Amino acid sequence: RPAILYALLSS
Amino acid sequence: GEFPTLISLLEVIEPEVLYSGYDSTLPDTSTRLMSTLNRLGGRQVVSAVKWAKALPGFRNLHLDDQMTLLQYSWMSLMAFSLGWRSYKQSNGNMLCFAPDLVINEERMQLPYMYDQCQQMLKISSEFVRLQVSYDEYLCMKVLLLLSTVPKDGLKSQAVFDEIRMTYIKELGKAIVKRNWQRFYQLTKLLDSMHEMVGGLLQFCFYTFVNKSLSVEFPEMLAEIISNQLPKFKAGSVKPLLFH
Ligand SMILES: C[C@@H]1C[C@H]2[C@@H]3CCC4=CC(=O)C=C[C@]4(C)[C@@]3(F)[C@@H](O)C[C@]2(C)[C@@]1(O)C(=O)CO
Repeated sequence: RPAILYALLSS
Repeated sequence: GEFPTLISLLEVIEPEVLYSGYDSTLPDTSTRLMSTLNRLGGRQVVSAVKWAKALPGFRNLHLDDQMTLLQYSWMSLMAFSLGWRSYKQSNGNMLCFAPDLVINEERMQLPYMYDQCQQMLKISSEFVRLQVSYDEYLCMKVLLLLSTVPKDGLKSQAVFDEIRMTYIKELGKAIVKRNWQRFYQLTKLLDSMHEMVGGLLQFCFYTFVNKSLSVEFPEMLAEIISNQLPKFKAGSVKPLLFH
């Protein structure tokens, strides 16, 4: 799973 | 009271144009030019995650779905905006990637550049041919984000279907603000985006795997491209077409 993208979505 | 229009909201959440910081003082190579574009692209995509988030309705999707849509449509979102900026800033004559980074005739002539730049100018000249309005563009841009889904379909397909309902309505309102015939043309442009971008994705995957070319990607894009690459090999990716 694209970690940075996921991250940006979860913040 | 009177809720502000959905168009007016789209207008205010439209990201501001990023800056490349490209140093035209050093000499122009084609590895250098492409690595810049990717770095800029990385930033535009972060900017586009912010936009999707402020997007009425988008948040009601399962997180898997938000991922899927952003992964499957980033290249279309970016090329669409690029086409817009080129339309405004140069009337479709030159790629206006940023204000400090335009593509001219030297640098279309550089190795690898001409083909890929031709395709992105195609998108541009559609806006020209149809004299697309800013509001038309904004609604079309949202519909682009919602235009590619897995062949499996999404998790919360429920919410998905209603979101598309809304922005299709919105697109119609926008057509009005500027006449049955117009909505046909535009949904045909949305349809034709899948083909126009397929070539760009192909070249992207090439420059991503070709070690000899030393085209650098920001870790943002690399992570997305790496995830997308097996999914395109499997061909498990469904375009929503209007026709
Ligand atoms: C032809 C392809 C398609 C290109 C992309 C087209 C859409 C786009 C618009 C921008 O305003 C900024 C960057 C991007 C997002 C892009 F311009 C760069 O990333 C470079 C890119 C992938 C490409 O040039 C390469 O794969 C070069 O390696």
